Amino acid sequence: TTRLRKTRKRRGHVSAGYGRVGKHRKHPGGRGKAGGMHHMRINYDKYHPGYFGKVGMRHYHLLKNQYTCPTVNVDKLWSLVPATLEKAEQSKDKAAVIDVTKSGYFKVLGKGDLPKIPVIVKARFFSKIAEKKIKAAGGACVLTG
Amino acid sequence: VSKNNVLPNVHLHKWWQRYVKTWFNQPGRKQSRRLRRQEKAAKLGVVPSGLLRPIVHPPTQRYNLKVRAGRGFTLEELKSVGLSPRVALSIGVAVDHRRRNRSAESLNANVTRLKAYLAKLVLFQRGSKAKKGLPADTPKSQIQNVKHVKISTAMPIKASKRCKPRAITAEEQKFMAYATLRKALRDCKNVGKHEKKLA
Amino acid sequence: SGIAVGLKRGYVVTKKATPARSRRPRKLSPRMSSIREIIRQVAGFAPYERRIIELLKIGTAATTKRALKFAKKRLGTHRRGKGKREELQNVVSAQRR
Amino acid sequence: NKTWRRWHRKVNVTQKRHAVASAVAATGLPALVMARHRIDEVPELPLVVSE
Amino acid sequence: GAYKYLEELWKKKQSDVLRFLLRVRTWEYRQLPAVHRCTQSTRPDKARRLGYKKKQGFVIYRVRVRRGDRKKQVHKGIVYGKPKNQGVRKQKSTRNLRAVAEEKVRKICGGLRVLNSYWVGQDAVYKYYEVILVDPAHNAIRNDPRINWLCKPVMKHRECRGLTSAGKKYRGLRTKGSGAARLPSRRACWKKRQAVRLRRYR
RNA sequence: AGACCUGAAAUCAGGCGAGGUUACCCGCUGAACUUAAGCAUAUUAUUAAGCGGAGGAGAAGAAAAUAACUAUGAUUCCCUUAGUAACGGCGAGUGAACCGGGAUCAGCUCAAAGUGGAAAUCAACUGCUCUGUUGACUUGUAGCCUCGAG
RNA sequence: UUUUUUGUUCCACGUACGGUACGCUUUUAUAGAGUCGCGUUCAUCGGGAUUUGAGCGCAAAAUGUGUGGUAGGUUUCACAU
Repeated sequence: TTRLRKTRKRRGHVSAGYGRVGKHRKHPGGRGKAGGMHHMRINYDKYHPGYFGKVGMRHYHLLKNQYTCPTVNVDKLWSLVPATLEKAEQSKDKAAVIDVTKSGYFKVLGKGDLPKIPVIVKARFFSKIAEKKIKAAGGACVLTG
Repeated sequence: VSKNNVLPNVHLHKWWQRYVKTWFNQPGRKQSRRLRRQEKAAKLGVVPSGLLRPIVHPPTQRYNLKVRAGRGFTLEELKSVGLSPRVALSIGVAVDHRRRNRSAESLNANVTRLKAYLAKLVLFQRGSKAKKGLPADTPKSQIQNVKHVKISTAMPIKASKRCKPRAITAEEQKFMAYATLRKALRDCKNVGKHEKKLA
Repeated sequence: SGIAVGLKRGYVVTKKATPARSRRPRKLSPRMSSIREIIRQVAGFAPYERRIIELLKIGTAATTKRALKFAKKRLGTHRRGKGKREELQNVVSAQRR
Repeated sequence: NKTWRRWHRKVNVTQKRHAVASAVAATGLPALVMARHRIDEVPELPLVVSE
Repeated sequence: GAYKYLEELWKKKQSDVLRFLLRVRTWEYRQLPAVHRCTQSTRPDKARRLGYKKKQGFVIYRVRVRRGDRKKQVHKGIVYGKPKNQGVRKQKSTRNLRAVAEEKVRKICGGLRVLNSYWVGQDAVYKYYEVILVDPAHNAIRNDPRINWLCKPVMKHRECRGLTSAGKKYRGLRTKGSGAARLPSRRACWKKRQAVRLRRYR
C-alpha cells in the first residue's frame, strides 16, 4: 500500500512535507544515540531516567536455569487438575493431590483465595503466605526435589 | 533521538547486505529432503530406517522433570539384556560408550525398552540354512512384517501424568513447610560458621 | 520426595555405585622406577636442580623456604614447586646414608 | 528493488478457517452465486451428486 | 623396549649428556643449506610416534627458521594511520615457527605431501625442525591401506591450509569447549553470526 | 684389499609438482573513508585490497567436553536462548555460550611390548594364470593392542 | 550396476584349515616433552587480576596432568585423558 501514504497526496507541493525554512538535511543532531550526554540531555532526563552509570555487582557467565522458578498462585491450583473437584467436594476422606511440577511450576504463592476442600499440594517451594492459606483450607504441604 | 520512544539499539553499522540469508529455498529444501527419505526407503523396503534410542532425563534443574530421547544406550544396559556393544548397530540399536547409569531407575527404564524392542524384532536368515545366535533365526513360518516403520514412530517415548488421591496423615498437617525449607537454606550457607561455634 | 534446597538435597533415587572405568590411577610401577633410576644416573641433574639440592643439604628452615621460592620462580607454579622440592628432599634423604 | 522485500504474509490459522467456512456458506444461497454464473437450468444448491 | 628409554632421556634436555650432544648437532645444521634432506631420522623415537614408518617413499627433510619476530613491512617505519596502528617493531605473527618450517619445505617439495614435524634443536639465530614427507605416486604408499588416505586429492598442500599438527595448534582446534566456541573456522564462525536472517514469513 | 657412512654426476629407468578459473571453501597479511555531531582509545573490521591452497563440496569431528541435574554425551546446520551474560573515553557502540526443540546420524587406529623355534612384511624387474632375481628393512617392516579397556 | 549398492531385492544351493565373539576369575607390562605450564611483551576476544594465538625467557610431573568464567594458599569433590 504505497497508495495510502502521505507522499502520494503530498506530491505536487514543493517542500514535500518538510518545510521551506529548515529543510530535510541529511543528519542534523548527530547519529543514533549520539549527543545524549550534551545536546540531547533534556530528553534523557525524563523519558529515560537512570540511563547513565553502573550499579550492581557483575555476574560472570550468568546461567539461566540455575535461577529459573516459574510460579503458580494459590488462587489458581484448581485450574491445574474439573472432575476431581466434584470428587473432592464429596466424601470427606482422601484428597485430590496437586503435583504442581507436572503442569510445570516450582513455587506456590498465595495471592488468591481457595475453596475449603481438603487438598495436598506438592511444590518445590512454598511462599510463607501460601502455606498459611493452604493450611486453613485443611490442605497439606509436601516438598519435592 | 526525539520524543518518548525506546532508545534505539539496531546492529546494522557493518556491510550487512553481503550476508543476508533469504529463505526462498525453504519449500524446495523440504521437497529435496523428502525425496531422499523416500529413495532411502526404496533400498531398505522391509528394513526399518533409523535406529533405536534410549529414554533420558535432560541435565539442569528446569528440564529435569521432562524426558527425551537420548543418543544411545550404555555398555551396562546392553550387558543386562545380553547384546554385545560390537554387534548392536547391525540390529539397529545405538551404543553410547560415554553415558553411565548412576541410578537404578534410569537403568531399568532402558532395559525394558530394549527387551520390548527385541520382542518386536524379526530377524531373517542369511541363507540357505538357519543359524542360531551370532536373538535368533526366525524360520519360514514367518508372521507378516510391515515395511520400514521408522523406529521412532514404532517405539515412541508421554509425560505420564496423574496422582492417586490420598488420605491426609498425622504429621502432614503438623509440619511447617516454609520453616523446613527456610532452615535448609540457612544451614547450607552457614556450614563452616557452625563448625567454629560447635568446636 | 526429597527437597530442593540444602546439604541433603535432590530427588530421592536408589543410587547404583558405578563400576571402575580410563581414570585408572597412573602409578609409578616397579618397571618404570628402573627406567628412570637408570636415566637419572646417565643424564644426571639439571643446573637448577643442583642449586636446590645444595640448599636442602644445609638444612635450616630459613634456606629451605628459599628452595620453594626458587623452584616457584623456575618451574612457574606453586604446585609444580612443592612437588619438586618434595622429590629432591627424598634424594637428599637417600644420599645422606 | 532488493530481493529481501517481504513478499509473503502469515495469516492466522483461525482467521483462515473462519474465512473458508464463510466462503462455503456462500456456496449455498443462489443470491450470492448469481450475484458473483448462470443458474437457470440448475435444479438445486448446493448441488450434491452420488459417489 | 628401547624406544621407551629414548623418550625418557630426551625429556632431560638440561643434562650434560644431551646438552653436549645438542650443541654439536646444532653446529652441523647451520653449515648446511636451509631446506635440505636428511637420509634418516635424527630422533627415531619421536618420528615413529608421529606415524613415520621406515619403508620406501617416506622421506625426511630438515628445515631452519629464523628465531624472533618480524617487523611490519613499511618503508622507513612510516605507517599512515591512527596511532594504534603505528606499531612497527613489537609485532608477533599468528603462526608458530614449527608451522612456518612445514610451509617452507610449497615450492621445494611440491610433489611430496607433508605428514608431520618435530623439533631437533635450536640456536639463537635459528631453530631446526625435521619434516616428515611422503611420495603419493610411489606404490608402497599407494597400495597399503594405513597411509592411502594421504593420496586423495583433498590432502594437497595441507601445510598451506593449516592442517598439520602445528597448523592446527595456531588455529586453536587443539583446545575445545567454551574457549574455542568462537573459532568450524575463525572466518566461518564469523560469517554465521553477522548474517541478517530474513525468514519468508515475518 | 674389502665392509659400511656421507656427498655428487647422468638427455640413466619409471614416476610425481608447476599454470588457469571465482560463486561457495582453507591459511596468512592487513587499511582508511565513515560513526562518536570535534578527536586520540573505541567504531568501520579481526572487513576491502595484497600473498598462498583446494574440492564437489570444503573445513569440523568421536571430548585433557558441558555441567553441579533424577544429570547430558563426536562434528556441522536450522530455531531458540538473546539484543541476554559480558565488553565499552561503562560514551558512541559491541555481544557470545550451555540447556531446550529439529535436520542428519557412523564410528574408529597409530605410538607406548611380547615373531625371536627362527622379517612371517613391502617395492621394482622378469615369468606362467603366482614363481624367480635384485633391493628396501632389525637406527624396526607384518601380525597383535588404542583405555569403550588391554 | 545387485560382487565395488551415495544403508539391505527375489527365490535355488553351499562352508571352518583358519579367525572372531561371549561367560567366570585374576589382574598393575600402561597411555604422545623444548610439549604442557608459568613470567613478560604484542595482537585478538563478550571473555572481565588474561578467550585464543604468537615471540622471548624459564621450563615440568606419574595415586599424574588439564578444566570447573576473580588473583592467592590449605583440605575435599566432580568431569576429561
